[PDB]
Amino acid sequence: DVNFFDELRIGLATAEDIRQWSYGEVKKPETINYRTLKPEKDGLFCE
Amino acid sequence: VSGAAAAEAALMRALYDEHAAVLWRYALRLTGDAAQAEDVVQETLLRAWQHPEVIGDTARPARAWLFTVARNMIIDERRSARFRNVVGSTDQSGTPEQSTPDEVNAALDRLLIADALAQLSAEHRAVIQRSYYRGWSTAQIATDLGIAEGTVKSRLHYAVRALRLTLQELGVTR
Amino acid sequence: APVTHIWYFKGVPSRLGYLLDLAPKDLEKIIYFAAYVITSVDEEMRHNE
Amino acid sequence: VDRYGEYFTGAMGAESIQKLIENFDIDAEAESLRDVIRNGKGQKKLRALKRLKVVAAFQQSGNSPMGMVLDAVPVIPPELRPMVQLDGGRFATSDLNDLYRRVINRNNRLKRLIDLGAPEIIVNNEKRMLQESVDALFDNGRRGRPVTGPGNRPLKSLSDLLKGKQGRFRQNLLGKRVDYSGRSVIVVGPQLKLH
DNA sequence: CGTGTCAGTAACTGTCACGGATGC
DNA sequence: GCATCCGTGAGT
Repeated sequence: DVNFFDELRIGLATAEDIRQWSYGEVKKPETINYRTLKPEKDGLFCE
Repeated sequence: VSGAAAAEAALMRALYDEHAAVLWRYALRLTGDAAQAEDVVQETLLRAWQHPEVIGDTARPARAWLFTVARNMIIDERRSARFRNVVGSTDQSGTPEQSTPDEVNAALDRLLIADALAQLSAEHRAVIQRSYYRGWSTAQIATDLGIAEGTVKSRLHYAVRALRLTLQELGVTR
Repeated sequence: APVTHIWYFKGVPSRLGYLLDLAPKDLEKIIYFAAYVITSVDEEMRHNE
Repeated sequence: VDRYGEYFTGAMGAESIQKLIENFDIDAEAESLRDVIRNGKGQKKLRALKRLKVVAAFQQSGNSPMGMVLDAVPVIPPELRPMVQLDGGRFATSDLNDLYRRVINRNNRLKRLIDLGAPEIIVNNEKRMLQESVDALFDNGRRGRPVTGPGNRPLKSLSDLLKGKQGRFRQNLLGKRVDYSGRSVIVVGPQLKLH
């Protein structure tokens, strides 16, 4: 990973680009389990 | 007909206008968070839409049912899920930021391991890097290298002790 | 339900208001469910009836 | 709608603006602004110049302005919004987590309302709160009163990670803490040479 | 789970210069 | 057409 690249481009992120980035949808609002410290499935910390 | 279905929405809109803004302040005093009070209000009015017995009798007070439902909503929110988490915010001051130690010891150990690996035969070096660096099983290395099972076992057994010999000659702590 | 980016609505100057020639307060009434807005109207059918 | 519903179509909220952006001629409006520019009416000409500045950007770039209305919101990786455990047994999570969680809660409630065929009043009042939640996630406090946390403290939004001296730029890009560095009290040294 | 007399934030302005889009 | 108000900034 060299450090010579000319331009840095910024632009509007399409709602389709958001799905292109995402590795899955965050369905449930839960975070983790407050005993096993394991994150709940489809939560904000889903593995 | 089609007007009977619109009458129900027109019925909901009136109880909105007459009770939602008053229930919001109640839930707000019970919680202290406005964005949560709005959620409470919406869920309460949803349950109102789902219960025709509460919307049936106009001669019976309906605001009180809403207040009781909101109270039993907030008292529920006040249990286990809130109990543990609600306490701290990382953005808020007074919380220690997560720190990770430096890799100095690991880097020095890796350097010494590589040095001791250089002074091994190609076979032993190619065996220990397939059991500890690649984490394969005893039979997987045997299948890969095209050798026997006990062959891999003996090669590991000797190469470990050869690394120990090379390290103890340089004063590596036990 | 679709949502609007607050950077282009509330951020001055309103980019959406500049694109659609809509006033900032009118946009504020539209987005947060205070006033309906006409998306389309069949003018020829209105003339024929 | 009860009378002449066959003749027009109207909508509310953000979906209406989405449809308006869809029913919009970029080139036509750009040239219509240039028409006003060609006739020197300063008072009403500056206000058209500033609109052309925005419209021509969507014209030339080949990028649709539809991106100003979102159908899906991205979620920052968890290690940039970490939830730590405290020595008292309890936990402490970034405000971004609370904002994302409020967004998720209201969105799932809206899904329920859509499935149940709930009255339009409830569905619209729910979409409004979803709009406010996304606005708080991106820049809490920009419109109206900010979302207060425990203790009347305003929650830090995603844009708050880049603002001012405490933002990412002036705090972790312009100035960084470096290794191989020390600090101590200074003392005069007349014996020492200039170098 | 069902919930039906009533029931009202906290906090706070003791910043300000300055420019330009916003609005009567 | 102009007065208003909002949003921007204010040492390491």
